Amino acid sequence: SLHHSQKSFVVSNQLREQQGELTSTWDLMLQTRINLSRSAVRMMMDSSNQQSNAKVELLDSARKTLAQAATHYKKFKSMAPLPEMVATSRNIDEKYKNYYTALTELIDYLDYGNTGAYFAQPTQGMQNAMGEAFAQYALSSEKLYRDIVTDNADDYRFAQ
Amino acid sequence: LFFSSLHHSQKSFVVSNQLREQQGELTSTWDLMLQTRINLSRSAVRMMMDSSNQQSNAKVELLDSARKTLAQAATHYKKFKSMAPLPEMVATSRNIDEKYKNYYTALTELIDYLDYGNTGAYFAQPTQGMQNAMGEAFAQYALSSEKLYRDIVTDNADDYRFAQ
Ligand SMILES: N[C@@H](CC(=O)O)C(=O)O
Repeated sequence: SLHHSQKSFVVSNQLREQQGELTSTWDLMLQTRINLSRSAVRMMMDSSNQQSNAKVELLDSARKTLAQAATHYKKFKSMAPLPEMVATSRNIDEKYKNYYTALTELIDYLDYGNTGAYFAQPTQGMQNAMGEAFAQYALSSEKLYRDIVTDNADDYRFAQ
Repeated sequence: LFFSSLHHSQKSFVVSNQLREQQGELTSTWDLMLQTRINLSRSAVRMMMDSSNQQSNAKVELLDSARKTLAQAATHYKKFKSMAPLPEMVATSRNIDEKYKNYYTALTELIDYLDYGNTGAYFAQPTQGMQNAMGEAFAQYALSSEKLYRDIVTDNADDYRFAQ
């Protein structure tokens, strides 16, 4: 009961910050995928094309976005989930790790000139599974957020 | 009212909630623009392949998927625009608009090039810089939004009025 307003401001700030860190992680993972495909385009070009020499710079740019993604994901993990958010957090964890590993595999395939393995990987499915996990998380987070900011949440939900 | 601790007036909740919904619809827009870029690049690389490579057969399906995701991006962006800005957000919203139209148009031109396999025109477009600019505008909008949101919820009069 005591200090309810202050606890509501801190928890609502946390839920927004957690969503923001997941947003950053998703966008950087998509950017990784983009940079990988740009590197693959250079590898498929003939040498005479000015843009073909950039294959390594482009693959390094994918490694950079992927590390940035993982940094934001770490930041997300640094904010303790609220009780009703635990399961959807753990679902993100599972799907994130799968997609992260997929992307690291794609980097390795291009680094070794294995363009066939690169195109064969079912990357889209892994992305879509993480996207679905993000959507479930967002639904849960928004239900909690609406209850907190409208004084319709019992104390147990705020880890009070 | 008391409506709630954070929003003494339920009108404050309307305003603050708008702000969040606007962010949400811009986040969606950006997501789907990036998905469009992915689908385009995955199409374009397959247009560089030999016909005999079985991986080339998806090039059209992927370009169709770009068209789908770009349409969805534009739907979200219209939703964003449908929500009246607060006056403190007008400037950053106009900045988003500038960068969004630049990148959107770029993506539509890429779809048009790939439609007949014009990989040269696709490559020559300086797409990355337009994407990067949109991403920076998005970041800036998000910073501004969050700061304003905190101002509203901690100000607590009732009080904030949408721009006309
Ligand atoms: N499998 C990779 C490369 C591709 O198929 O173009 C991806 O989906 O990003």
